[PDB]
Amino acid sequence: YQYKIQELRKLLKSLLLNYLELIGVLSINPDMYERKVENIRTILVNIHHLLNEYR
Amino acid sequence: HVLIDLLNWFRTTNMNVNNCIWALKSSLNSMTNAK
Amino acid sequence: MTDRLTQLQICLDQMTEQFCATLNYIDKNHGVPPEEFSNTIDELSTDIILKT
Amino acid sequence: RSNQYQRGKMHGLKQLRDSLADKIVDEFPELKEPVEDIIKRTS
Repeated sequence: YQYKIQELRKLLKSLLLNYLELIGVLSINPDMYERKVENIRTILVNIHHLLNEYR
Repeated sequence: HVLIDLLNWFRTTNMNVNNCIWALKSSLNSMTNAK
Repeated sequence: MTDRLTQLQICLDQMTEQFCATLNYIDKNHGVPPEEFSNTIDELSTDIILKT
Repeated sequence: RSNQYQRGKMHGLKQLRDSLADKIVDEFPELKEPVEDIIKRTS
């Protein structure tokens, strides 16, 4: 379970980092912003998967 | 055409920005369900 | 008492709502005075860090 | 007016991401290296 805990922590850190990079994309070149948006959602979706085994 | 070209380019930028804003609003409205 | 799993769901929902509100403020405010906008965004980022 | 709005929003977004990068470096030093790369990915 420690492996899942550390996976969740690194996934949260990567989610924050990708949110920062995506908002930077919106800042400079928003025309392709969606190219990252769904990507971030996938990580969020993975988080939901990480909840499923913890149920 | 010089003024016309600048005018059209600035208009294109303007409604491209407006369309980006509307797309952001639509994306949030759609994704609020998944929240 | 409130189960900590329900608290976790409430916290993640509040985090999602906070991100939505922050980006909505950014989208509808970019262009307000720069100083007030920067102060409000600093407050929002402090809120993001605390929620994290 | 549209051009001034564009320039003002560009300046606002630039300060937004500068401050966010600075604070992410501050409270999260371990993620400092990608953040600069993020700037390199954006700028």
